[PDB]
Amino acid sequence: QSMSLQGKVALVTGASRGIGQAIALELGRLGAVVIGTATSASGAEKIAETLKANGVEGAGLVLDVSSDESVAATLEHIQQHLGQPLIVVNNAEWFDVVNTNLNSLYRLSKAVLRGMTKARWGRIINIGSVVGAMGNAGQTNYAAAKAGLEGFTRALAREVGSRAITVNAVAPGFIDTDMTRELPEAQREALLGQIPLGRLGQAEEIAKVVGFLASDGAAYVTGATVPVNGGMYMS
Amino acid sequence: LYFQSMSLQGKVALVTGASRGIGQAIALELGRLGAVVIGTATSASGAEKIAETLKANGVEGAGLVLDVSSDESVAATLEHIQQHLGQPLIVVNNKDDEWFDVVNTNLNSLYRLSKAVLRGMTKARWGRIINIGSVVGAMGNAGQTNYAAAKAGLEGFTRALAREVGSRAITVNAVAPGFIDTDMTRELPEAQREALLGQIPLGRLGQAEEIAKVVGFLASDGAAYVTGATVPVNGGMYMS
Amino acid sequence: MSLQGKVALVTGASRGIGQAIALELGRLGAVVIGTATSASGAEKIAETLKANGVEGAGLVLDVSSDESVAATLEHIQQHLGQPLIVVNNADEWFDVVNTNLNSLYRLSKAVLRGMTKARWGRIINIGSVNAGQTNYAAAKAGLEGFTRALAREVGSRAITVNAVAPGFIDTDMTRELPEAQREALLGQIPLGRLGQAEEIAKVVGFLASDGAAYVTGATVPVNGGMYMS
Amino acid sequence: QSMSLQGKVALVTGASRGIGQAIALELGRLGAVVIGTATSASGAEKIAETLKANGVEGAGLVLDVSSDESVAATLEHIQQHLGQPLIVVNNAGDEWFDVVNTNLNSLYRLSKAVLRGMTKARWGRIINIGSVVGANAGQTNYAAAKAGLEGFTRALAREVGSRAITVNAVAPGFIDTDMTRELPEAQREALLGQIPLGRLGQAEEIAKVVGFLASDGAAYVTGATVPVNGGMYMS
Ligand SMILES: c1ccc(-n2nnc(-c3ccccc3OCc3ccco3)n2)cc1
Ligand SMILES: c1ccc(-n2nnc(-c3ccccc3OCc3ccco3)n2)cc1
Repeated sequence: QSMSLQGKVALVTGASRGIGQAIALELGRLGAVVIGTATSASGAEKIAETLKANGVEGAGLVLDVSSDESVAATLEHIQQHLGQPLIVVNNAEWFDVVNTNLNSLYRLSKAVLRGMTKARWGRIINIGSVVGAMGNAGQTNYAAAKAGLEGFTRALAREVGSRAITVNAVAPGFIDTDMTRELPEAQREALLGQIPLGRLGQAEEIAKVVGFLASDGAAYVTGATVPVNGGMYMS
Repeated sequence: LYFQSMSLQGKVALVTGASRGIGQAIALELGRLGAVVIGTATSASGAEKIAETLKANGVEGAGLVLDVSSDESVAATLEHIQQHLGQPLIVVNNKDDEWFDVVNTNLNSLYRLSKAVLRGMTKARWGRIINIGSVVGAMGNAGQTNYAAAKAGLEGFTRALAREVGSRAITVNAVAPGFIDTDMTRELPEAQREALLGQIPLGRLGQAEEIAKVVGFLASDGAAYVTGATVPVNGGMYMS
Repeated sequence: MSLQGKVALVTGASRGIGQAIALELGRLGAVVIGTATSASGAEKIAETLKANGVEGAGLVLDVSSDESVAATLEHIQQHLGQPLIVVNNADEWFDVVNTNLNSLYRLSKAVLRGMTKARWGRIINIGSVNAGQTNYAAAKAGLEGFTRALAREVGSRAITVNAVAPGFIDTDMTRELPEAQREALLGQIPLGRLGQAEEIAKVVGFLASDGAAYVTGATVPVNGGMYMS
Repeated sequence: QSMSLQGKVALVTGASRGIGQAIALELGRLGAVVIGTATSASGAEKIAETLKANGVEGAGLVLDVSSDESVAATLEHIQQHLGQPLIVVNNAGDEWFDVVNTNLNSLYRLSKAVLRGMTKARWGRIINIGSVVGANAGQTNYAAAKAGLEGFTRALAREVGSRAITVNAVAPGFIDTDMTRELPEAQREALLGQIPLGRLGQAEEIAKVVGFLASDGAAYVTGATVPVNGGMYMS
């Protein structure tokens, strides 16, 4: 009725598995034409099979977000064949890590903005990292990137707002993915002891939110980091 | 028999302060997602108006009189609601020195009501509590103080209540409106508007519906791993 | 001796953190009025002041009760003078937090008449130290917000309002918790130790100082790196 | 009583003017041996004159924080002559991304460098100074760097804490500096109408806080960003 993204071309990066794939399908299912990407050809192929499998119009694709060449090429390629994407979704020593992420977020976001600017409409949606038990160190990085995301996101939202382009972030919590499904029994129950709802979040649950923010309904929402974590907040 | 799947069909929502603007927009948006909807006001004139508006938009439900500050109103209102319609599981709560009294009163009320409706959500092992912030309400620096002060209370309160309740699959979330198209704003000087819109990255006021849509979202089953959160709806203008 | 000729009021100063604040203020030349909820307490405070050469007075005060507050201040004023450094350090989560802030309000309101005349003041609010996680965060949220609001409402009159947020502090309650739950918890504090009460005091003392006069509405976290929300 | 910084060697970057200089003197005044730096020889010479002038033992110095060579050289130079600095103070503050990215890398570079020394001594202070507010785009950057500082500062505090080294940030507000002191009379009163205390902050007022954090008293304070702004808070 009104959660229709019909006739809108979405771009989901890192969409071969878990959260990213869940975002891809959810966007399609809301009528989006959907371009999922991965770092490899094998990956990009897989994505397409999965789209066709669920009736979603679109295309798998190979993209290295760290490399300008890839980005410039990928977009150019996308534009000609499918159209210009207006819903763009970024999915993916603490210093190096965080520094690299935000530069990428930047690189890509910058690239896609020319297109959103012409159309005077856009959605950028940035996905946080999942919580993962690498100990004391795990707590440091999680918080560090989550801090970067929040800040970054809000800044970029301020810089584009005049052109009716929202920018928002989603901060997953302890999510049921391939990564989590094989962590030690201890670090699981310890961590569930910290989540008020007492379960992991399913990828779909992230997707749904992503889908929301994409919608026209959530058009006065910009610069915001929606926490999806069943109540476990870390700061 | 009716027997639905993807939206709020067969769920009884309660929206407080639903006669005007933001609250009414929430009421309709819930109805439109199939909710059976109980809007309330502080007066009979108000409660009657709400019902007219529901019928007008085909929404099943009832206008109702409720004083959130007074325990017995609350106890009575819920009791009434339960028997006739059912138990609500989606419940939606809608110059400086003032700031303490204002904020104190709100949270006590938020508490009172929330407590009341929880007995029901607990039996059903499912719920949604959704708390609406105040709108940016004056200019001045005093406006800045109160706005921030309630927005701070809401954020904190919301998150706390989410923590004491989460076991029972009941989300608690808040929505923080920005500068929203209202009576207050509709009659301001031609300067203080554009100055203020120079403050909002998106360059416009938020329509009530825009708040509603988010409310509606959080209500949905999709947004079931979202709890204790305060979603800012403000077109980019952030204040503390 | 940098708060010389300034009359400080420290609530809940018989033990641990509050007492540490009391002494630290005295030591910076403050005339110091410590309070407790009982006569036995108030007596003790005075002994301790004398013991450390600090001019001032122990006193009985129920912060929840307007009568006490109005009376206590009146009493203080006549005998010692008007306090301009005032330091608040005296299911369940809502009641708890609600009560605290109302008290913070009550008292703060009371002492402001005095600071306003003098066009100078310090209000310093001290934070508390599964369910434990909920309340800790809940009051800490209230304190931060409350503090900042009140700072906005008084600023014109050169009165700072600030908060201090203790972490895991070495006090009576903590010093005897199980050997396991200590090391587990120290594994969460980056600095690897508990905070001594004095460490809070030193900050309190700082904020009191004229140096920290452009610092208002702020909540200084004293927690050795362990941050929680 | 007695609580100063005697026998401790402090390093203040960008200490020729305003806030940085105020920090330099305040540290000296608390007995610190003090090494102020600037980007030029003219600057570095001036700093020394000012130290002598106020009886403070130490040295002016030339340092480009963006360039590894400078940093490695400067520290080496400092160490053999004066000693190893254990109080280190970083003073500094479309294009919001580049700006903030550059700052934090620098904060990183230097902080890393000086940590070898603090680690040997099992004691340290790192103190990071935020940028001053200037009165739209100003709002974006101010918030953006203030966000980076807060986050960065915390993270680094988490990574060094075991070694009894605090890391803290100070967030100046609208401060009376040469930069601010020549803005229009209108935009002054308008802005003071936004600061609860109704005045600008003097550099010294920052310094005093810096001095505090340096002290042994503020040793259980780490990862924190102390706001010095007379009540005007922005995000
Ligand atoms: C002024 C400024 C902030 C606040 N609060 N910020 N957070 C809270 C709060 C957080 C969790 C649970 C309850 C809370 O409010 C208790 C309260 C205190 C005064 C009135 O209501 N209160 C209250 C008054
Ligand atoms: C570690 C911890 C926090 C952060 N940041 N927190 N916020 C930001 C940030 C916010 C808005 C714009 C840019 C930001 O950082 C860019 C960056 C981070 C690292 C390298 O370059 N970064 C960076 C590294």
